[PDB]
Amino acid sequence: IGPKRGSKVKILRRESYWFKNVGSVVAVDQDPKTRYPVVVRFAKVNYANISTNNYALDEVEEVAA
Amino acid sequence: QAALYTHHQYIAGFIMTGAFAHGPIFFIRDYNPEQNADNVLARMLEHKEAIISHLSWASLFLGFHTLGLYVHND
Amino acid sequence: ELDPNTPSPIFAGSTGGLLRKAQVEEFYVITWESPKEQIFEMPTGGAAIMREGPNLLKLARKEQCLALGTRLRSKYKIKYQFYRVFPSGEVQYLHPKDGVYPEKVNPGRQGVGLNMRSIGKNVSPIEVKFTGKQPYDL
Amino acid sequence: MRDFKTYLSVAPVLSTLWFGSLAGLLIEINRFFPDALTFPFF
Amino acid sequence: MSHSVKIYDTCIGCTQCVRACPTDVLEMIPWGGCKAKQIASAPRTEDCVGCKRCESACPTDFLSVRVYLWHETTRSMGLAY
Amino acid sequence: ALRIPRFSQGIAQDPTTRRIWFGIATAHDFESHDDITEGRLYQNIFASHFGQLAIIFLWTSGNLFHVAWQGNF
Amino acid sequence: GDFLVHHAIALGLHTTTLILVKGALDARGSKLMPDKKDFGYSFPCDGPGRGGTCDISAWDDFYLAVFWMLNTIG
Amino acid sequence: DIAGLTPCKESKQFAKREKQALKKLQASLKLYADDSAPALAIKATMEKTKKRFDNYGKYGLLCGSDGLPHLIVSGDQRHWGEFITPGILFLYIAGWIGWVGRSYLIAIRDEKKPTQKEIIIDVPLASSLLFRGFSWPVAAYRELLNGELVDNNF
Amino acid sequence: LVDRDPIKTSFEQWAKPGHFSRTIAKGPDTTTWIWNLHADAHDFDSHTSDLEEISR
Ligand code: CLA
Ligand code: CLA
Ligand code: CLA
Ligand code: CLA
Ligand SMILES: CC(=CC=C/C(C)=C/C=C/C=C(C)/C=C/C=C(C)/C=C/C1=C(C)CCCC1(C)C)/C=C/C1=C(C)CCCC1(C)C
Ligand SMILES: CC(=CC=C/C(C)=C/C=C/C=C(C)/C=C/C=C(C)/C=C/C1=C(C)CCCC1(C)C)/C=C/C1=C(C)CCCC1(C)C
Ligand code: SF4
Ligand code: SF4
Ligand code: SF4
Repeated sequence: IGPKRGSKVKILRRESYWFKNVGSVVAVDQDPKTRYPVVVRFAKVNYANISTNNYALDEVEEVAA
Repeated sequence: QAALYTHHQYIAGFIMTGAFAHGPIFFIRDYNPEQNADNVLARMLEHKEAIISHLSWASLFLGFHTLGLYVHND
Repeated sequence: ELDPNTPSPIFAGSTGGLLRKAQVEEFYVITWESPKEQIFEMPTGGAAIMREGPNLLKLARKEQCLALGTRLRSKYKIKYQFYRVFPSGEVQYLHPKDGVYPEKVNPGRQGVGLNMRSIGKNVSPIEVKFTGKQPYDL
Repeated sequence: MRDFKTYLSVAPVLSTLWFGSLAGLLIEINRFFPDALTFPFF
Repeated sequence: MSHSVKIYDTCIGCTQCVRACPTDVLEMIPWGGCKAKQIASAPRTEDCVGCKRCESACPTDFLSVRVYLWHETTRSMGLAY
Repeated sequence: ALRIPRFSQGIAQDPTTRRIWFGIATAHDFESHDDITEGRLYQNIFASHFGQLAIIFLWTSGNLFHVAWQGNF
Repeated sequence: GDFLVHHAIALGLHTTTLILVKGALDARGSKLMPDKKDFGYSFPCDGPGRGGTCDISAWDDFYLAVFWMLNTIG
Repeated sequence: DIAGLTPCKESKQFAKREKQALKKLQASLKLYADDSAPALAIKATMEKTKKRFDNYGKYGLLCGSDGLPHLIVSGDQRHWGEFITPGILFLYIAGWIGWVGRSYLIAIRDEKKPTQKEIIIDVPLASSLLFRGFSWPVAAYRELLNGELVDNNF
Repeated sequence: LVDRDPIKTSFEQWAKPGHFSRTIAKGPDTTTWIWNLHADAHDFDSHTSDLEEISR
């Protein structure tokens, strides 16, 4: 806590169910390393019975900002 | 005169469909999002959820409102 | 057959399994271990017993002979084992090969997962017209 | 016992005490004026 | 393609996730870093039929597979007999 | 287990009956089935519907030919 | 008499086309089937699960269309 | 007046309808109720469709051939409230069905776990957001298009 | 299920999303389970894995 970790993020890929909608996050990755970090989470479910997916900062367009 | 308006009404309807059906094949085998975009064939795709709705809103209205008038009448 | 009678997996009759197309083409068969004399469920509708030998029942087609597991592992046992019989020999060594239990690591074998480009924006439709000179045979 | 900023709940089909009734009072206007097809006003 | 339906996802972890599907899927082939580190989309698929039992469980987050294979053996449909 | 239908290939050695039906209804799908090139295709619809106009005159001919000797005129 | 049929030929090409417009307006894909392509047209069916998925190829909406082209044109 | 004929003040074809047809209603020379206290064709059912005489009110009402009455409503000669009068009425009633649709809804998505409060109903009909509709003077006709549902939220 | 077995309430179960297989009607909202609930309402693979009651 000091910058911004997981406090409000849209999705922008167009495949991901809650795509353009902004729900809440959690333990976003630490290290330099990989390409699929970030958990996100929101109320609304989706086409599977369980929906709580991980997208990745190449993108999260949050966008402003 | 009455088995000749229709073989030209069947067909004609029969077309239209096929018309509408080779312009949903363009979008898959051919078509090319990077080569068409901001471009008015796009936007047509892009601003699509409305397009079916302000279409479906015609039917549902044109639905029960014809059907009030015709049972009521019966 | 009889003059050679080598059995293992008890049954009696049945209009279920194996018929003409398991000679003229391929064969498929499952084998296993077991503790003490126990009555089972069966593919093809029927039902019999066990004890041993090879415990080597032969089966029509291989989706059929792994379902000994989709229940025949809700009835104890590490070991169950199905191969591929021809009308003459091998290549396709079916539960043979390396390790076993689909969910471990020795090697990687095949699979891949990607095509050219990955799941990303294939709003990009079908590209080139199919023409004998640009890497789309995979 | 109910004051200000929403109240107590109610069942699955209280709509069956809302189709039947309310709406039901309306036959009750469709015999007081046993007829329509335009209407005088007040 | 001849069995080409994509169930991929991103975790490709397979614990309380997915196993179901007659033979086809001998995976756990750990790619150099993807959390519970087991990945991809299949092994050698020239063996079994055309499920989507394939997802039904454990994510594909996009599509999920089904029939798309066309070129279709018989061993690849119960009935060659 | 032989090889047959002369254009597709997945279809061509499929041991069932699909072999048949699906033969007689991929015929006219030139764009992308084995035998095709943007050069092939086009022309392969061109001398196709020159096979058109063609069948429209064996229709019209006979239309004017069950009429001229009987069928009052 | 004509102020109805005339509104019920109008509820036809509308409904017929919400489905053709739709049929077309994503042979590309959508939420349930996002990546619905490289074959677009007639891939009829898909696996059970997701919500349960079916006649959701742009052909099977064409397929579905042809009933209202056979109900207007009537 | 317009395409069909004139109202009730005269409509021959219409008259014949009154008369045969209903009155055959009659049709039962007797059928026993000389004094008897049930079988009510007798009183009204006719007379309630009937004492509807050379009066029905008077309504104008155009009446074509066979003299069943047609509805123009083009706002002229007499016929205006055969659509608008009962038209704005349809508008006003609905819209205060869904003004509150967009209400015992936009009042929830908050506080603590609000995930189906709706299969039960918090205030029945809303009975709180209730009158918001008659308590629409102007309302959405401004505050819908400016602010709240504001293009922002668009 | 849960509130509040077993010995400790009379206090009846009116309020707390769901019941009927176990990542049940989930917190997370949906409609399908409203035809669920009526359909298969009577059934027995759920209620309890134990005869007993059902005939009761
Ligand atoms: C409900 C019908 C509607 C009506 C009222 C008509 C009426 C007519 N059609 Mg017709 N037609 C229609 C739909 C209709 N058609 C459709 C949908 C098609 C194409 C799919 C055709 C294709 C067609 C052809 C080629 C011809 C006609 C002809 C005619 C006239 C022949 C007299 C008759 O009794 O037809 C009654 C209607 C029917 C018997 C139902 C249509 C069933 C048949 C004609 C189609 C089956 C053949 C198939 C398309 C081709 C097989 C190829 C094979 C033989 C090698 C008549 C005006 C003939 C003509 O105009 O005079 C020269 C000419 O033969 N039609
Ligand atoms: C006027 C012309 C026109 C032209 C030039 C084409 C051309 C084409 N269409 Mg097409 N189409 C049209 C109108 C046309 N279409 C119309 C009007 C419709 C619906 C209204 C369609 C619906 C359609 C579909 C679904 C498809 C095509 C496809 C195609 C392509 C392959 C053709 C094929 O599959 O036939 C091969 C068919 C046969 C050899 C015969 C089997 C056909 C059956 C269904 C018989 C139909 C009814 C029949 C007359 C009844 C039996 C007769 C009875 C008397 C016994 C080709 C590009 C395919 C495609 O490539 O899209 C990706 C395919 O998807 N079309
Ligand atoms: C009592 C009468 C009769 C009956 C049984 C119905 C029944 C119905 N009408 Mg309807 N209607 C009637 C007379 C009737 N109407 C009359 C006289 C008119 C005016 C000519 C209308 C104009 C009308 C419209 C525009 C619509 C309906 C719709 C409907 C459907 C109900 C949706 C609804 O109201 O939910 C409760 C209301 C809501 C959930 C909110 C919807 C908001 C709507 C009412 C917006 C109004 C704007 C409209 C275009 C007016 C133009 C104003 C403009 C000049 C700025 C329903 C089956 C809708 C439909 O067809 O869908 C199937 C809608 O399209 N009606
Ligand atoms: C006679 C037929 C039956 C009926 C009533 C419908 C009705 C409808 N079809 Mg449909 N359809 C049918 C047969 C029917 N279809 C068949 C046989 C096929 C092909 C196999 C299709 C293929 C088809 C397609 C592809 C589509 C439709 C769509 C529609 C809807 C279009 C909107 C509309 O017309 O107004 C609305 C509806 C009506 C006027 C019908 C009455 C509905 C209300 C008034 C019910 C009455 C309430 C009653 C009092 C309460 C009773 C319920 C209970 C409590 C007892 C409508 C619901 C389209 C759609 O989804 O629109 C958005 C589109 O998807 N249909
Ligand atoms: C001129 C006109 C018109 C019109 C109208 C119109 C003008 C109409 C149109 C129509 C068209 C159409 C209806 C079309 C359709 C189609 C489509 C829409 C398509 C689509 C698609 C798809 C699906 C995708 C892509 C591809 C395509 C494009 C194919 C008229 C005129 C007139 C009148 C009447 C009045 C009086 C005067 C006059 C002068 C006499
Ligand atoms: C107010 C009102 C009303 C009403 C009534 C109403 C208001 C009705 C409505 C109803 C509704 C409905 C009936 C709906 C339905 C729905 C549906 C039908 C759907 C379907 C679907 C879906 C869900 C989606 C898609 C799919 C499907 C199609 C399945 C009115 C009143 C009146 C009258 C009497 C007359 C005159 C005028 C007035 C005076 C004004
Ligand atoms: S998404 Fe499916 S099978 Fe794919 S990686 Fe996970 S569980 Fe493995
Ligand atoms: S999904 Fe496909 S590959 Fe997987 S099991 Fe089913 S058929 Fe086999
Ligand atoms: S459900 Fe649909 S898809 Fe699934 S099997 Fe049946 S048909 Fe096929």
